[PDB]
Amino acid sequence: TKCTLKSFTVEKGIYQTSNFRVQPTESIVRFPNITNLCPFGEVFNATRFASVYAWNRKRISNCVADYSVLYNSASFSTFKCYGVSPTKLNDLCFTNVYADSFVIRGDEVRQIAPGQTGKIADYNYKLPDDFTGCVIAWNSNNLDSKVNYNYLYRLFRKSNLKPFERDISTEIYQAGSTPCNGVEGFNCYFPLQSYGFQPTNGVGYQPYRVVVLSFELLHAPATVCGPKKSTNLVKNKCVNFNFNGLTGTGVLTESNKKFLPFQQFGRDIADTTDAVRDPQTLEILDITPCSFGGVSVITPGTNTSNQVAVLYQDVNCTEVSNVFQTRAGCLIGAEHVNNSYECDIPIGAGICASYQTSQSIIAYTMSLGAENSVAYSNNSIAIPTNFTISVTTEILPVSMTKTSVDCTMYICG
Amino acid sequence: AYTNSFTRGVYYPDKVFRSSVLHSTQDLFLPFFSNVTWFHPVLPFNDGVYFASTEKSNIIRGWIFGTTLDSKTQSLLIVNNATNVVIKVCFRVYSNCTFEYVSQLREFVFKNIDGYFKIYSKHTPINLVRDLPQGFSALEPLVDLPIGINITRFQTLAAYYVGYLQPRTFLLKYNENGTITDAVDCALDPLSE
Amino acid sequence: DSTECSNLLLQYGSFCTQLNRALTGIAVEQDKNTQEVFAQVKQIYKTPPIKDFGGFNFSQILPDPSKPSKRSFIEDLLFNKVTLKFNGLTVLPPLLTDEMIAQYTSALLAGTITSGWTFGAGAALQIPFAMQMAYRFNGIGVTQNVLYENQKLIANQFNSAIGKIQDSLSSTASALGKLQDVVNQNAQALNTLVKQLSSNFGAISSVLNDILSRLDPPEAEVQIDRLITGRLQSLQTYVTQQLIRAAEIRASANLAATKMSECVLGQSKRVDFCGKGYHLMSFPQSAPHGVVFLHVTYVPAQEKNFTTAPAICHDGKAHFPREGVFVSNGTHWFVTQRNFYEPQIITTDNTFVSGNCDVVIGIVNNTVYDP
Amino acid sequence: QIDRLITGRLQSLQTYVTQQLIRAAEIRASANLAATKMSECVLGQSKRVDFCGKGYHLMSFPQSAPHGVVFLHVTYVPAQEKNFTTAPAICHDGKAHFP
Amino acid sequence: DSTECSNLLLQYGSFCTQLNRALTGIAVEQDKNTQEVFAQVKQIYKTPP
Ligand SMILES: *[C@@]1(O)O[C@H](CO)[C@]2(O[C@@]3(O[C@H](CO)[C@@]4(O[C@]5(O[C@H](CO)[C@@H](O)[C@]6(O[C@@]7(O[C@H](CO)[C@@H](O)[C@H](O)[C@@H]7O)O6)[C@@H]5O)O4)[C@H](O)[C@H]3NC(C)=O)O2)[C@H](O)[C@H]1NC(C)=O
Ligand SMILES: *[C@@]1(O)O[C@H](CO)[C@]2(O[C@@]3(O[C@H](CO)[C@@]4(O[C@]5(O[C@H](CO)[C@@H](O)[C@]6(O[C@@]7(O[C@H](CO)[C@@H](O)[C@H](O)[C@@H]7O)O6)[C@@H]5O)O4)[C@H](O)[C@H]3NC(C)=O)O2)[C@H](O)[C@H]1NC(C)=O
Ligand SMILES: CC(=O)N[C@@H]1[C@@H](O)[C@H](O[C@]2(O)O[C@H](CO)[C@]3(O[C@@]4(O[C@H](CO)[C@@H](O)[C@H](O)[C@@H]4O)O3)[C@H](O)[C@H]2NC(C)=O)[C@@H](CO)O[C@H]1O
Ligand SMILES: CC(=O)N[C@H]1[C@H](O)O[C@H](CO)[C@]2(O[C@@]3(O[C@H](CO)[C@]4(O[C@@]5(O[C@H](CO)[C@@H](O)[C@H](O)[C@@H]5O)O4)[C@H](O)[C@H]3NC(C)=O)O2)[C@@H]1O
Ligand SMILES: *[C@@]1(O)O[C@H](CO)[C@]2(O[C@@]3(O[C@H](CO)[C@@H](O)[C@H](O)[C@H]3NC(C)=O)O2)[C@H](O)[C@H]1NC(C)=O
Ligand SMILES: CC(=O)N[C@H]1[C@H](O)O[C@H](CO)[C@]2(O[C@@]3(O[C@H](CO)[C@@H](O)[C@H](O)[C@H]3NC(C)=O)O2)[C@@H]1O
Ligand SMILES: CC(=O)N[C@H]1[C@H](O)O[C@H](CO)[C@]2(O[C@@]3(O[C@H](CO)[C@@H](O)[C@H](O)[C@H]3NC(C)=O)O2)[C@@H]1O
Ligand SMILES: CC(=O)N[C@H]1[C@H](O)O[C@H](CO)[C@]2(O[C@@]3(O[C@H](CO)[C@@H](O)[C@H](O)[C@H]3NC(C)=O)O2)[C@@H]1O
Ligand SMILES: CC(=O)N[C@H]1[C@H](O)O[C@H](CO)[C@]2(O[C@@]3(O[C@H](CO)[C@@H](O)[C@H](O)[C@H]3NC(C)=O)O2)[C@@H]1O
Ligand SMILES: CC(=O)N[C@H]1[C@H](O)O[C@H](CO)[C@]2(O[C@@]3(O[C@H](CO)[C@@H](O)[C@H](O)[C@H]3NC(C)=O)O2)[C@@H]1O
Ligand SMILES: CC(=O)N[C@H]1[C@H](O)O[C@H](CO)[C@]2(O[C@@]3(O[C@H](CO)[C@@H](O)[C@H](O)[C@H]3NC(C)=O)O2)[C@@H]1O
Ligand SMILES: *[C@@]1(O)O[C@H](CO)[C@@H](O)[C@H](O)[C@H]1NC(C)=O
Ligand SMILES: *[C@@]1(O)O[C@H](CO)[C@@H](O)[C@H](O)[C@H]1NC(C)=O
Ligand SMILES: CC(=O)N[C@@H]1[C@@H](O)[C@H](O)[C@@H](CO)O[C@H]1O
Ligand SMILES: CC(=O)N[C@@H]1[C@@H](O)[C@H](O)[C@@H](CO)O[C@H]1O
Repeated sequence: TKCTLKSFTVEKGIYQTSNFRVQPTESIVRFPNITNLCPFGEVFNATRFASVYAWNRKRISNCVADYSVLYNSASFSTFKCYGVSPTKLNDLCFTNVYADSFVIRGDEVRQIAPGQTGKIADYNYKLPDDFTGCVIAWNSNNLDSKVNYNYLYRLFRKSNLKPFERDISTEIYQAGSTPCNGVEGFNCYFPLQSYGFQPTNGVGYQPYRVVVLSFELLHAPATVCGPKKSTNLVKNKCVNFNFNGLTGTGVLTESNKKFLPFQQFGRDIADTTDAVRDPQTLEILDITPCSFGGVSVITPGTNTSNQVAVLYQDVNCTEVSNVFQTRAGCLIGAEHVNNSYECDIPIGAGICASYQTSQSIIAYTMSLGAENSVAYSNNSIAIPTNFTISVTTEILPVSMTKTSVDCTMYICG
Repeated sequence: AYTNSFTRGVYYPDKVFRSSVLHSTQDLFLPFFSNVTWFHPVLPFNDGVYFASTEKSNIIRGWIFGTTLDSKTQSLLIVNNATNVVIKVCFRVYSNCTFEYVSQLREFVFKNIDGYFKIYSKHTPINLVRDLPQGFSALEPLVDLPIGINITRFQTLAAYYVGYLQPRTFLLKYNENGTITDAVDCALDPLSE
Repeated sequence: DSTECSNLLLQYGSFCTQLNRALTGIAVEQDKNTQEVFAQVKQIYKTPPIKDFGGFNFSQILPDPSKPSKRSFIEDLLFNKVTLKFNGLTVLPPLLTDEMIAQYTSALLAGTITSGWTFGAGAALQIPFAMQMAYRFNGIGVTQNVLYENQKLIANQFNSAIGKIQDSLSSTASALGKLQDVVNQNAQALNTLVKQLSSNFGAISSVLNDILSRLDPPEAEVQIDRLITGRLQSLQTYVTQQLIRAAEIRASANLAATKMSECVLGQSKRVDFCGKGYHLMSFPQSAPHGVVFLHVTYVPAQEKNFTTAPAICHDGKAHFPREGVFVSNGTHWFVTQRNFYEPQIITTDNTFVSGNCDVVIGIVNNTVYDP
Repeated sequence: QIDRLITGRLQSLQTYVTQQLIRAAEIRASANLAATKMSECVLGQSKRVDFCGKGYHLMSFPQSAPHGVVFLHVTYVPAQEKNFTTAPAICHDGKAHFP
Repeated sequence: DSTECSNLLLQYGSFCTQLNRALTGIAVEQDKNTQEVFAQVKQIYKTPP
């Protein structure tokens, strides 16, 4: 109070020294059950894959994708992502998600990347230069090699494939001047070969299953978003909370108000969130702003003593010598008395505090005045037999200081 | 064969809940006392549309929404069926599938906002036939699909009223429960103004 | 509770200590208003156990112990007539509780009933209520015998007049217009102040966490600055509205204090200050945010035409009325008090003699009986 | 930069002059009350109760203060009351006598 | 009477409504002032001819 009054001596009175707000603890977040999940399982654990010339594309839509299952798995040889962070898209959404799966061999996995050339990159599967997505591959010798699957790849093509183009035509490739008649011959070759996936092949010659996730993020609606962590709730404790994207700080409590089956969160008046239903358990809670109020000291004046009695306004002080609850707040450091005296320092709610003897600050319900019942009767009169003349002082302000402010010299100078 | 749209034809604007308070909402609504075109075919979709139908034998089936409906561009094809209601972006009536959804007076409100299709429905114990009595009801049981096209056709496959929503503010009174007991139309009348 | 906004606000200056100082000033001014209006009684006066106030009936305006609030019937009616913690807004409770104000008014009412106006001057000196009403009739110009001869009728009129107030308050709606208007104005101000938060104020979004989240701090600073300046402007507007309205209510509270003093504590000769008609007495009742005065006034009725004369010319000298007015019913001349027709024989005792006949114009010959 | 400074200093000067106007209105109310007291309590004797001191007003004197005025109100306060039996009238010879 | 300005003004909030309400309050107060000062007589009185 000496600080906020800019003095080393403060007079007898009650001064609002500061404000006090209970700080929130253990913030909580909640989001509805993850009932619908994205079909990455039927893409990655598909019993049969597809030849690289006829690569399979799976469109991912209207689902929540938990990409952590992909990068937390320890059964991948390569997980190269371009222009996107797989560890950072579990709180991200995409306007479009594609999943391309096929089978190649070891030394050809390096071709599934932007700006590559070769049999696979030019005639089977081409990625764009500005590719945004991940290239995931793993050895599949235990599945695609026996001593009965038949995987194919394209040998020739009259022009290189555009990015994400797919050619499945089995027409005879014309390499020379003479035109083939849909039949193989001189300067005429069938465009597809089979892979020679033998279990005893070298590592670079064994089959590798490849999945290519590609993403798009335009200023357009999105339907593929990852999962959202959720935690348990609390009661009667000022907490920062996140309910279905709505952030707020308060004490959550049980509420008798019933929502309607469609209403999520409610506002009593003045566009202030007052109730909210949790998405998991489908239960309504009332939000109350956790206790806050001005803290004001009561001091009898410095020269009298240095004692003070703190008053935390409108705070039921179950929380931070003798702690006395009053209808104007909580009083810390002031003894409560039963008798009543004339009001000295106005606390509020019909309660005043004063410094009196040993030498303590006492709070009491102020006395309106002395009580007397003047003796009325239908035939009794009280006549004055004497008098006192009395001079009293009435003080009245009549004027102020005639201040004049030069606008320009004050503003600019 | 027009017929004035009465008070009926108002829906819950958003998900929020309001108890015993009056609110003002600014979005598409069906005007009070606006002569809807009772049909007894072909219907446009300039904007969101209030569709209200009465069938003793439930003859009417789902709505075939379409921007062009020439098989060139994707349709919406709401249909309904004893077991379930099926809606696909792609039976007897026909004309690159993007999305399919299957789930479970007769007020119906359909609108497309920023590519999101919204449906509002209500069931009423009608006692007078061939007139929709002025009364109040609304709900928001909906299915949202991000089409992003401007539908222009209905082709509903035994008479149905059809009215067109307009962007005019309303004042909705809210019950203690949170339901919309009543509403008034701001620009309808100077008294309502 | 946003730290970066806290810093950007800090750099503006001492605006908020100033706003807080203005608001706390009007806050303590309100307590001063209530205490000044009601705390004009030195010591609370208990009313006697048995009510025999000369036929007058004060049961309605006197406190009833049966009620838990311990306030009078009309005060509870007035309380029922009116119909009276979100983000940084707090409403401090008034220093004087409603029960304390009811006790103040009960003390004032018991004092004015039992002791008349003596208790305001000093020690409470008790007079029988009939004799005090006679004092007050002498105050308004009517002689005191008029009350005693008509005491039962006056008691019945006062009782029925108090009864009419109960009907007027209970049935007629919007009787407490001014007080309800005060409550509505304060609710309106707080409500619009809270509504201003949703306003965009020219930034990309109103909600501050969102504007913080999806922009870099250098760019977000500008949008946050727009939000801060708009919200600070709205809060400054609310504070200045409160200051002006508090000035107006202070004027009304000073008027209530003056009426409490000049009408409850004492009889006032200022015409139309307290009621319509010559003022007899007034009683205070505690409304929720104000005081309701019941003004007991004396209004004359059933007037009669008379022929009057300025002076009576008898035996060559002019007799003027001491306190009355000469009136003639057609053949005889009488002296009557102006406010109440009570004729008396013209005598030298009640008519003083000055001058002679010729000077004064309009005088009429008659005989002044000499006792 | 000067624009920001101008706006801030202008807002401060504006709120200062508004608070000065309100304080001046309060002081004008007080000065009108003081003029009424000086006219009704010094230039004469006032019957309106508790306007000038507690008790029946005899007279009053003004004294100059730095920014105001201090009235010394001389009032008559009855004291040493005595009980008596009382009656409104007196019956004598079949006539009522009132004081 | 420019829509582009009015749409920007909508963002500021209820300032115009507040100003209109304050001014209309002053307006009705002026009628109240004249009524309180001059309408002290119940019924119009005519001086005798
Ligand atoms: C009227 O109603 O009230 C006034 C009050 O001012 C009253 O006048 C007071 O009378 C007192 C009684 O005589 C007076 O007290 C004494 O004064 C003499 C001086 O004349 C003084 O020597 C006296 O003290 C001695 O006696 C007392 C008591 O025995 C004792 O305690 C002392 O130690 C000392 O031995 O002292 C008294 O003080 O008292 C007051 O001076 C006097 N006041 C004034 C201002 O003159 O006046 C009226 O008598 C009274 N009238 C009626 C009809 O009741
Ligand atoms: C009031 O109640 O009493 C007085 C007192 O008597 C009354 O005054 C009287 O007024 C008369 C009208 O002026 C007065 O009559 C004349 O006075 C003059 C003045 O001396 C006198 O010369 C006059 O007589 C002549 O004229 C009359 C006709 O007027 C004629 O018959 C005579 O024979 C003669 O030729 O005489 C009148 O006497 O009349 C009275 O003298 C005068 N009385 C006195 C004592 O001065 O004053 C008032 O008239 C009367 N007012 C009312 C309303 O009754
Ligand atoms: C207490 C008492 O008896 N006072 C009377 C007083 O009433 C009376 O003056 C009227 O009282 O004034 C009215 C004016 O409204 C007056 O009446 C007129 O009547 C004619 C037709 O008769 C109408 O055409 C006029 O428009 C007007 O209404 O009535 C007339 O002067 C009085 N009315 C009465 C007596 O009924 C005065 C008269 O001098 O006498 C007082 O003693
Ligand atoms: C949660 C809540 O209060 N919901 C309220 C809903 O929003 O509004 C309706 C209608 O205004 C409200 O319904 C009525 O509530 C009362 C009290 O809860 C209900 O009163 C009881 O009814 C039961 C049987 O239902 C009796 O056994 C009991 O004695 C009470 O009489 O009163 C009343 O029945 C409800 N009306 C119904 C169910 O139609 O509904 C509802 O509270
Ligand atoms: C205080 O002045 O008055 C209290 C009145 O309630 C007093 O509290 C009571 O004290 C008695 C005796 O100790 C107990 O039997 C009661 O249970 C108790 N009641 C309550 C509500 O606390 O309290 C209190 O003792 C008294 N204190 C003093 C110092 O006089
Ligand atoms: C909307 C929804 O599906 N909510 C369920 C959520 O997804 O999963 C929890 C987990 O079981 C679910 O909680 C169960 O709810 C039922 C409803 O009455 C209770 O009977 C169960 O006890 C409860 N079980 C648990 C573990 O919470 O919760 C939600 O219903
Ligand atoms: C002038 C007057 O009314 N005097 C009455 C006084 O005010 O009250 C007493 C009360 O005792 C009154 O005298 C009577 O007292 C008996 C006592 O039992 C009552 O029963 C009588 O009702 C009462 N008389 C009246 C008229 O009330 O004395 C005085 O009369
Ligand atoms: C009489 C009947 O049930 N008719 C069809 C009903 O209206 O809709 C469902 C759509 O789900 C229909 O069944 C589907 O038939 C196709 C074709 O064989 C199957 O691929 C779907 O799995 C199957 N769906 C369901 C839910 O059964 O059935 C009915 O034919
Ligand atoms: C002495 C006396 O009779 N005082 C009455 C007082 O002046 O008015 C109240 C209110 O009417 C009066 O109390 C009511 O009296 C009637 C009898 O006519 C009873 O029926 C009522 O119950 C009673 N109370 C109320 C609240 O009306 O009280 C006093 O009698
Ligand atoms: C026109 C008229 O009747 N005037 C009367 C006047 O207004 O009052 C007096 C005094 O009462 C009145 O005269 C008295 O009337 C009473 C009526 O009861 C008679 O008993 C008296 O005899 C009569 N005369 C007197 C008292 O001298 O006169 C007028 O009649
Ligand atoms: C000035 C004076 O002496 N007044 C008294 C008055 O004349 O009589 C009444 C009743 O006798 C009196 O009031 C009672 O006085 C005694 C003794 O002082 C007290 O004990 C009583 O409490 C008091 N009140 C009663 C009896 O109701 O009152 C006056 O003091
Ligand atoms: C003040 O409270 O204490 C001073 C000693 O520190 C003392 O000199 C001074 O008189 C005191 N003031 C009052 C008003 O008593
Ligand atoms: C207090 O605020 O909280 C206690 C536990 O939460 C409760 O028992 C007590 O009654 C409350 N008191 C008040 C005055 O609110
Ligand atoms: C091996 C198995 O049983 N299931 C796999 C799972 O391990 C893998 O995480 C998932 C990827 O979507 O693909 C499934 O087929
Ligand atoms: C020719 C044509 O429109 N092809 C579209 C393609 O553009 C779109 O990206 C894809 C989304 O599933 O659906 C195809 O039918």
